[PDB]
Amino acid sequence: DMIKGKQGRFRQNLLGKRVDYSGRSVITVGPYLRLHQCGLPKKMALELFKPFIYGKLELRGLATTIKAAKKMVEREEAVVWDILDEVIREHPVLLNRAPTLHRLGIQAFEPVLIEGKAIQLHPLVCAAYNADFDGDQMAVHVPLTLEAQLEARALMMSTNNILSPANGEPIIVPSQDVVLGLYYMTRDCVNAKGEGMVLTGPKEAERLYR
Amino acid sequence: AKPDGSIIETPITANFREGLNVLQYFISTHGARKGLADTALKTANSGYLTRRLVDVAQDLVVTEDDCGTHEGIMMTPVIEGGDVKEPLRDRVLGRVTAEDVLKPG
Amino acid sequence: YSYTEKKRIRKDFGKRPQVLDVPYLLSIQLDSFQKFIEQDPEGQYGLEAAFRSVFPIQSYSGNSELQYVSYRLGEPVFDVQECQIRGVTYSAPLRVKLRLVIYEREAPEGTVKDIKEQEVYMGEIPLMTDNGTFVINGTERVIVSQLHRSPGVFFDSDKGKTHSSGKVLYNARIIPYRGSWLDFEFDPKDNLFVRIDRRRKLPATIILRALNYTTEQILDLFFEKVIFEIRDNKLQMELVPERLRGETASFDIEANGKVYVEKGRRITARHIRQLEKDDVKLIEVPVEYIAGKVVAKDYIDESTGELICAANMELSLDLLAKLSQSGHKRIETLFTNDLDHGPYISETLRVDPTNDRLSALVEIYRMMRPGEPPTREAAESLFENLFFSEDRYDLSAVGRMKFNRSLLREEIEGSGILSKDDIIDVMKKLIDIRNGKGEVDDIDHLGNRRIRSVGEMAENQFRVGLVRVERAVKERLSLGDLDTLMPQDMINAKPISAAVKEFFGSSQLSQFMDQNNPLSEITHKRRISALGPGGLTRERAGFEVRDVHPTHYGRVCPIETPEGPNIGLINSLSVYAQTNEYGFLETPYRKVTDGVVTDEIHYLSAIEEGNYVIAQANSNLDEEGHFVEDLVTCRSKGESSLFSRDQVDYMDVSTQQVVSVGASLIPFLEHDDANRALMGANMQRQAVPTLRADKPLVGTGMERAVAVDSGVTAVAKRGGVVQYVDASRIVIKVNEDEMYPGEAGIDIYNLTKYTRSNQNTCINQMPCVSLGEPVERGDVLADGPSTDLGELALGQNMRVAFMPWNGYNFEDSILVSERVVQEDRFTTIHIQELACVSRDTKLGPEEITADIPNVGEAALSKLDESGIVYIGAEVTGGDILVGKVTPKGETQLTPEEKLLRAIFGEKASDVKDSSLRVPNGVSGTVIDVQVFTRDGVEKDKRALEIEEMQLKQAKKDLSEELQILEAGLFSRIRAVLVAGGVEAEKLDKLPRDRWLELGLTDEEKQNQLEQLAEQYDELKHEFEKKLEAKRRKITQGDDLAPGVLKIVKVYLAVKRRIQPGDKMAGRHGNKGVISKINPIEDMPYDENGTPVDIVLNPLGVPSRMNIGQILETHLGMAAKGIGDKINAMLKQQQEVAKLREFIQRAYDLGADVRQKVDLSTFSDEEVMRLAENLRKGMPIATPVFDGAKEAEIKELLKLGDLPTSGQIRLYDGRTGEQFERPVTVGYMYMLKLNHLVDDKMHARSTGSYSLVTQQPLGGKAQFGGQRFGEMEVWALEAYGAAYTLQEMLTVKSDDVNGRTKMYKNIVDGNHQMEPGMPESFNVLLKEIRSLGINIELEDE
DNA sequence: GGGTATTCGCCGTGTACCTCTCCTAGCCC
DNA sequence: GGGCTAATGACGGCGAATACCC
RNA sequence: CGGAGAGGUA
Repeated sequence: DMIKGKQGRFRQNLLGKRVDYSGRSVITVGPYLRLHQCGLPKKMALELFKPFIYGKLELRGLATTIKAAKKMVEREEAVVWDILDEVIREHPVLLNRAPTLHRLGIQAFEPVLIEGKAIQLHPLVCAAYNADFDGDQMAVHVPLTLEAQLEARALMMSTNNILSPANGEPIIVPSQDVVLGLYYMTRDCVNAKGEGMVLTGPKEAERLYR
Repeated sequence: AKPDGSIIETPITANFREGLNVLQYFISTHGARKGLADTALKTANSGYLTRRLVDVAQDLVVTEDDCGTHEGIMMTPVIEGGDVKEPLRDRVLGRVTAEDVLKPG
Repeated sequence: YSYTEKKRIRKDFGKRPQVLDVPYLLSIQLDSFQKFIEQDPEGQYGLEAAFRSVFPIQSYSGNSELQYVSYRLGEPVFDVQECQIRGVTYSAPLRVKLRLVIYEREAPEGTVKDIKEQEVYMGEIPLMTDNGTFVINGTERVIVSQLHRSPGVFFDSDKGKTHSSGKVLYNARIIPYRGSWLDFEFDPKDNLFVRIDRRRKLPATIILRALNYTTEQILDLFFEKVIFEIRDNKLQMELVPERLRGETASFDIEANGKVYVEKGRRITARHIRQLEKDDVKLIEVPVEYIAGKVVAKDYIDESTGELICAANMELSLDLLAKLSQSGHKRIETLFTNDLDHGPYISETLRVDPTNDRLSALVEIYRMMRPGEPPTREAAESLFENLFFSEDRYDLSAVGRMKFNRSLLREEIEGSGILSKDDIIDVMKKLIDIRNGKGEVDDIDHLGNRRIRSVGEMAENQFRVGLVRVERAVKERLSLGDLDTLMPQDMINAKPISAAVKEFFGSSQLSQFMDQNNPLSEITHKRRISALGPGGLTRERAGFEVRDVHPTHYGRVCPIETPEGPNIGLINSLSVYAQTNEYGFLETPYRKVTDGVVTDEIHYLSAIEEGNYVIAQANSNLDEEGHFVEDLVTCRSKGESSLFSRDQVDYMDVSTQQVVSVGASLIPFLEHDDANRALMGANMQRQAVPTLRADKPLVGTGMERAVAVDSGVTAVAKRGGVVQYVDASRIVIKVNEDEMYPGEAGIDIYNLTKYTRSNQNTCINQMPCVSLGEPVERGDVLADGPSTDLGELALGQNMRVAFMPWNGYNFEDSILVSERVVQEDRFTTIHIQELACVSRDTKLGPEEITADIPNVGEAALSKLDESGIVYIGAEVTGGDILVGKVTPKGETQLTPEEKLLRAIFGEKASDVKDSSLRVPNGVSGTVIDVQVFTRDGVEKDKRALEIEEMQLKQAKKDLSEELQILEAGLFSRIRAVLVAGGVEAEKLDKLPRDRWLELGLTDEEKQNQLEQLAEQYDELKHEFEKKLEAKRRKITQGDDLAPGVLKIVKVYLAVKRRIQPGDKMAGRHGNKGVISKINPIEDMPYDENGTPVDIVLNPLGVPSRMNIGQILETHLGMAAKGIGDKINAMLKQQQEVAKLREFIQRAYDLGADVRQKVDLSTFSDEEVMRLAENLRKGMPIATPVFDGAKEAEIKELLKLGDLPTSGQIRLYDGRTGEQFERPVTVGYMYMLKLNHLVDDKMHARSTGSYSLVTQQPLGGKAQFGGQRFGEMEVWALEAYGAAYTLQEMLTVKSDDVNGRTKMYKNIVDGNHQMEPGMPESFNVLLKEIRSLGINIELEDE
């Protein structure tokens, strides 16, 4: 009976494989992040990359031991912000929805350190995640070795995963707000200020509308 | 629909911009409750179905580029009755022919 | 009217006069517990019924019988409040008078001795707060009322017994109130089987054999005898026209000598009528039909008695000759064939292998009790136990009543046990159903399910306790002394106490008070759970019972239920719904006489509603209650219809009588999606009290009822004038007409101030009244949490604009102005409990001390001399609160530990640190310190100080009462002493108390002076003894577990502000998180330059159907516009006449609306205060399905001088250009749900480690990692993602050495991992190898 | 003939967490 | 004390174990 | 803390 418990070999499936270097938080929309970016709270980053931050701090000589690094990070000095920017310059992170019902349910992003306490998810990706913004909480993980990071960059990131792995075709389609904006702006009227004239490329179109 | 899943003789003749009578909202509540229970049960059963399908299909990996198998399947646009439900254009995309197609003439 | 009302009138738009006010919304709990605990002069629910059923108790021999006399409830040791603050239960002792009488042994009974144990103590039962709540361990616990099928007959359709076949079967289950279930089911072959409980079926007639019945008796009970006459060839039949329609034509029916109905056809009604008018009674029938008949009784020989025909076997020509020769002219057979009780019982008897009582009893005894070689005596005993025990097989009155109705008996009640008549009747009705003319009981019909509230369950648990004590006392009386002994020598409080305590502490219906919201409380106490001990299972589909039956109309709320795995199993009681005496629910309905709807109400039951026809609550009535409509919408069975105005039986009392209190508050409920309004109601409850209570400008009018009925509102018990107002106490000088004989003096309302609710949400009461303010009975003295001026105030009113502002509102995400954070609104206080208990250990009892080893002065500097942190100190996660130390009686340790403590410089002592530090992740300010110290432990300084504060409170209350008493006494002695000569002059210069030393003329006046002197002395003595009693109450030892010495509870207060991620949701089903705190000047602003507090995605409205929030926005815009106008006039200091006329106009707005206007209020001061409370908008009361029309809203917009479309053009404070079209701006009531972003963040890289399964788990100082479930592994698998699976499974999940070395590598400055030998693989390899199985490592 | 067509016991349980309880037991020294 | 110590108001599947028409 | 029982949320 110790050969097999539920759901099977204990250490390879349920239960329950909770893993470190991960976090979980409710999600907000950031409409300024680029498609390969996710907005991640500064405290979340600070506590997700403490070992990397310690390594950098002792690398710059700013700390002489792990105790000094602990004090240095907990004192929230302005120096650790540069350290965290360095360790997060391009270190990506993996966001997974609580139920993953298709391949895109987990995707990588480049984290941008933000104020707040929620994960600013790319607005155009949440449709692929089959998520919403109703208090539902996303989960972050950090692929923390080089080779996992590259596995994330080449494959996990939303840029390289834009078509549905179910029927092809983009899964990154504008869903509800940006589509409204475009439908409004591209509509036509039969009479309005600025009707009928000729303009030198869209140069003058932008100039005259603005 | 009503309890037992049959359509009511009198529809919900009221909008949301206009008001809803008490009995109308009562009747409408049946559908919402039915839908929510359906949602929960379908979530559970979909999880189970994903599990069984993954278990049956997981040991399958593309490992060779070409086996030279000129065998294949007839692959046609599905048409029911007079209406063409799906175009062969959609299906053919992303496949590899098992023979060299000719012109219809 | 009401004084609290006249302070702030919430304008109503209801148009139908409200006959019958909203009843007390906790009536269910109060009714249940009063029925349970009151005295009963008869056998009725409660302790009286339990005792009368269990008692008297008789010895096996000795005539030593214990007789019940009376029960009295012991006065509780504590009131509700100090039960809360001491962590004990609110319990009243139970004392019962019992007389043990011993007669002569043995003679005609006459007592030899009687010993009367008066008020024997067999347990102290919990008592209810009068707010439908039970304090169990110092916490508010509620007995969630259960909805369970009523005892009685249960006619259902068996659809799973078909086993891949049609013709769904029938079943009839007898469910006793207690005892053994009974089951009569069919089979696909029309055979009737009996299952006692679930045990394997037997033929039904076996019970009849055990019930002393012969085959002939069984056949006589069910089948009607068919008479066959021995005369002429082929014999004759006494033709019966009532047997020609229950059978087919399988014989020649003749009339006047000619066969009118030939064999082969189907007999029609026309054929029967023509035969009857032909007047033929004896018909020539073929002998084959005679053979096909099955005889109903045995027939033997007339001389030798040899059996030739026996009951329930078919006839034959040989048997015909045998009966003819033995002597027979009449033959009585069965009336068989489908229709009219077909031969199902005959088939059962053919299946039944028994024909006599003993064999049936043997079989039943063996199948109830497997093996166990049967004894007919044991079988008889078991059968009597199962269906004729008067002490453990009960149907109760409700079961008997439902049973008789299911059998449609003319009886109304009867025996609580089962009888042969009951079983034969239920079989008859089941056979009738099988015949296709009976009814199948609806499984979910509320006329077939009943409410078991707290009282019934409590008395059932007390009955079980009485059963255990009864067994004990029955053993003792027979075993015990025949001489005098005391009746308390065999009564133990342990069984009853344990049963009752378990029920009220850990039953699946004793739930913690869902206490973060007065709505939350008042709907939790009205919760109706289909689950429970005797109810459904959490997993139940159940699709019909999850779904709403059409009999829930006005009994439970169809639209309020949790969205989890138990939707529909957990209902909430309607507003007007209540429980009948039996337990079934009823709804009030106005009686409609002939065309007049009387204000008289009848509480129609669930089944009563079925027979009657009820008009809709939206009928329009003029005159004295006549419909303006000759055709009116009605409901007869659950479906709508249009019926004549003179054919309706009853009317819904209110338009809102079909929603819960949670759903009733949602405004414009008639504009939301039912599902979306369901989310809205579920989010009503989850609102958390903000920093201030803010009325909703758009409401329903039930806010006052909910606020008052819930106990969070200090309601004035007795009317009077407020003598004293303070932040903690309210002192009412009661009106003398409501004063009691003697002097009850003042009424003191102590207010709960910053006490942790069960959801860690701060509850406190703000005194809304001021000095000298008159109050009458039933008005608010102090607003509770989430309550303003006696109005339920769940959330706060925000300025809202609906437009997708720069994509920061994507799905439902909500953008908030920085102004909201400025105003500190939506700011919430939260209270933590960090319970630090001192323990008694084998190495030394733990001590709470201020001197802690190996800590600095900073940690000690926040503590007093007693080791408990100062009240009011600002602390953060990690700081020491309670200086707990455990005497380290074990000084011997491993050399490694000693070397480590020597090298690291840590202190070495014979006591180890155990202090409770602030958990990492919480902070705040300490507001309460509670010390629980049971007798035998010294009272430290903090305990002494809290005792002194409590004594000061009690002393102040008693001293104010003493003040009023001695004021009256000294006034009357002054009046006496002034009379009887000139004595007032020195009386004025003498102190008030020094009038007892001044002389008086020796008369009756002097006698009265002396008498009042003794009165003053007696009142003084009453004062000191009351103070002493309070000191005993506050000083006595806590009810603490013996292993525990003291309890030190510290309360942490955090004031959480709204911020990105907070699921701050609307009332109508609106959802969303705080998107971003964009600055005040970036907010859109109107021409006036007024920014907008909230920007909502307009995408959520046209998809989720909840356009109710848009109507709320427009109406709130109008209301706040009226508020702006009135505020401008206040700043303009307009004439009081101007305010009066404008407010009268505002309230007069709308047609057929009854709200009534000034001047009936006070001319100036009341009008001034009303305007001052109205300067932030008109609170608008909108009945859910009887509310405001769009035209009325636009009228209010005109009166506010704001746009008629509710749309005004903003300017983007970012750019500063008006948007191309005007947008919708208004005021929306928004709720901050308890899902706070601080409660949802948790992230880690290291921290807690578990055993067995090495993975981060447990704790809240650093919570564990995320469950990387198999779905996530599968998502990685579908991608070419391989390695990340390896790290998330191997190197950062389980392997401790790998995690340590890999963390070391990262700290070294390089992201390093090497596959090598997977540790889990090696473990499993050794594990398989130990099985004598070698695993080869062959490479492909 | 023989395949349904019943009866006769065991057992499994979407996703994640928040709180709570409950965990081989018999027993001779 | 303690150190040893060998079912019914879930639901569905499923093999074993019976149940039955021609 | 290893796995079962219960409420709530998503």
